[PDB]
Amino acid sequence: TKNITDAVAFAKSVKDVHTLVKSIDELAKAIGKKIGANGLETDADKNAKLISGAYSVISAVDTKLASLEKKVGISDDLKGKITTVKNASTSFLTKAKSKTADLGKDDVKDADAKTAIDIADTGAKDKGAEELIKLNTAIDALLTSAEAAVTAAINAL
Amino acid sequence: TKNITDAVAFAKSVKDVHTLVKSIDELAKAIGKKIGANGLETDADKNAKLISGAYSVISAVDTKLASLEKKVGISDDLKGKITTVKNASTSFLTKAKSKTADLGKDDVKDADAKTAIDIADTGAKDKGAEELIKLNTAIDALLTSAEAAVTAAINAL
Repeated sequence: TKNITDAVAFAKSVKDVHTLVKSIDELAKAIGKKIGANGLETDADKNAKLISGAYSVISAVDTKLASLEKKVGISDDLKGKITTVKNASTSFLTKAKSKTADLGKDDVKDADAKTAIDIADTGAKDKGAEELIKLNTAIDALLTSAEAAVTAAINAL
Repeated sequence: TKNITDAVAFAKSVKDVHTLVKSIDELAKAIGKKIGANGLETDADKNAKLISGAYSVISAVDTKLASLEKKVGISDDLKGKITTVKNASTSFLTKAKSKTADLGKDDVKDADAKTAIDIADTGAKDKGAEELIKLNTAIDALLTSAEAAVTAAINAL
């Protein structure tokens, strides 16, 4: 019974991180948008604080992965997939910090906000978006492995 | 023995929406903060875009709950719980839109941002915060019931 409990718990933790990573796509939809009377309305630039929000969500992700890496009884293969995810979140944070002049200024234009947190935009991804793409790829893989472990434990019952 | 596969799939969806609601707490940490060379550093006001980010996330929570209501095999008891959460997310959005003059302006101050997306706010929660608190209370309940159902399926096998 402890086997299914450990698989479920691990999957819950990975699902949590996966959602937070995908949540950044919801933040990117707010770039150059203000809360209007009927929902989000176009109101360009001044995106610094929104990028700060994304930065905080990815910091939470990094902290959660730091905790996951130290979990006992985890297979070396799973531990490695977690590291690939944590390398990506660490990269995003380091890159953003290095781009403070462009991301922390009083008027961060829409295009520049996209180079940080918009993976779908057809522009440059030189202020964190490239790292965010890798983070997405990495978390998708860890979620798949975590969900497969849940199914295998459910099979053994 | 169908219960277990469909109970895992439901708890997955509730966990997704749950993490999204808690993600607002992470966005609240970025209020009056810019991305500095060593992480988030103090730089007050100009929070409009961050609140828009939080709006986008709760908008995603509302849509996912709407989809969850139309789910197959969803009993009446559970549907009532889902509806209680959606009413709360809808209320947050309505309140945010109605406060567009305070939340979509050029300089949303730290205190005004907290009245919208900070549940710990010792001030007035008059621009979305109270609605977000009730949303938090409702989603915790739905996740508790979804995670209990998961445990009942496992114990049955």
